[PDB]
Amino acid sequence: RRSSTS
Amino acid sequence: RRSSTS
Amino acid sequence: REQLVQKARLAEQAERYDDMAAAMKNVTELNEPLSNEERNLLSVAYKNVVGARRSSWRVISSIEQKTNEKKIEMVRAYREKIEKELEAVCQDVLSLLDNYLIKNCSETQYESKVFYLKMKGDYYRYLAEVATGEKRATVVESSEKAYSEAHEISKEHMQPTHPIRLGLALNYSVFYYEIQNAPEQACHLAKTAFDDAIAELDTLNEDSYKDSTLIMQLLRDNLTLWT
Amino acid sequence: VDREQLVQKARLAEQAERYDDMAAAMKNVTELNEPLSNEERNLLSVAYKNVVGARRSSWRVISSIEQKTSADGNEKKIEMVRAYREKIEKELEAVCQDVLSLLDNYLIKNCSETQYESKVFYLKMKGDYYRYLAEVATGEKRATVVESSEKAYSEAHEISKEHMQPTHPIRLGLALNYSVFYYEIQNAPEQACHLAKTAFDDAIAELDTLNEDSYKDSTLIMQLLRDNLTLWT
Repeated sequence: RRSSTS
Repeated sequence: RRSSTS
Repeated sequence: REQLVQKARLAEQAERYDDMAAAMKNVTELNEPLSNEERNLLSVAYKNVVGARRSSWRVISSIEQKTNEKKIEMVRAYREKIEKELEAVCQDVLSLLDNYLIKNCSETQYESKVFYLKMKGDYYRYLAEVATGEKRATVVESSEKAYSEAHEISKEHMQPTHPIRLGLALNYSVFYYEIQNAPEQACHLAKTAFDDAIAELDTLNEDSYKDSTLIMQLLRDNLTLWT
Repeated sequence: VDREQLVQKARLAEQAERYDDMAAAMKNVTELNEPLSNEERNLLSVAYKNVVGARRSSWRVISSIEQKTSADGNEKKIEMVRAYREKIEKELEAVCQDVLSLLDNYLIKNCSETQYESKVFYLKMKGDYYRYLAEVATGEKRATVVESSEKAYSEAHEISKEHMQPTHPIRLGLALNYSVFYYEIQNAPEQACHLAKTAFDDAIAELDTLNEDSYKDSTLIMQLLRDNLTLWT
């Protein structure tokens, strides 16, 4: 999965 | 809510 | 040629329907008939493009009616910008239809002819949606013509459960209801198509039953909404 | 063509889901050379984030398709997929460079010495868009944009630790994106986890003193932080 950002 | 088309 | 089609499929997967419409427009400009998959790709691409334009236009028109001379002038100018974009998309589709798609239909290719005439009626109806005043008249009449012809052909050479004929009846009834404000004719057409498809509902077998039942439920939903 | 109607047109474009026009209106507002209010700042941020995010989603889809078409070995297919990915990538890079020019020439420059909040906001934006440029860059230009994003993030984080509250959503989002840069861009899980945990703990130390709206705004980014932390294991 991709890291959650703003 | 308007009519449904295809 | 297949590179353009796979580029259109990539654009659809990337939710970039402008590029998809451009690729399918090039494929059409190759002057060769379109397969069922390519026809559906072109239909979906331009439908998504003009639908984004229609959604933006409806939002802007609702805001314009819901609301200072400078702000109102800015809102009207933005609505005009979106109107121009939408009319350009519709004119592009109509030129593709009149120059290549409808013109390359043989006298017996009733399915593709009904498909393209329904597309023509749809995009003339999309023009009439934003048209106001005198200029509206013509773009209504064209939408009535392309539908009417497409009706007769589909009435003569296609089964009532055919999804193309059912979608044509759906959009034609929608035209009669929202463009011409003739709810009696719209309800009559929709109910006739629905009951004709119901009478021969047993003819669908696991291969075309969904594509017909979805349009039949849309017909029923519009009928229950109108009455 | 004045500022009020330009901000109104940005709001219109947002309602009409036309984020290119929204970004254009806010670029004009910024090009007026006057400092942006919090509302105008947030409008510009939302516009350009939506634009770059649409381009990023398209690029992700096409690159994921390319990685499998490469393993399959079809020449013409991989060629077309690569060309389309490069088209979307050039669009993304153009959007990012537009944002970076607006930041360096107008936004960061017009910040007063005591305007630490706007400094942190704009430096976080610079780091974010340089990181977006890094997501698609290969070779020495990748290292260059990585260094640019690193410098922006570090300057923003220093100003934020000195002059901003640990529970402020700007500081929390800056720390979140800085940790994501450490993990996904630098492949440095140690410092990524360290920074994320430090931010989360500094926010926990003062979460009790927040208003309802502040509590919600901070706890959303803290949820993001701890989700990224659990993911990095």
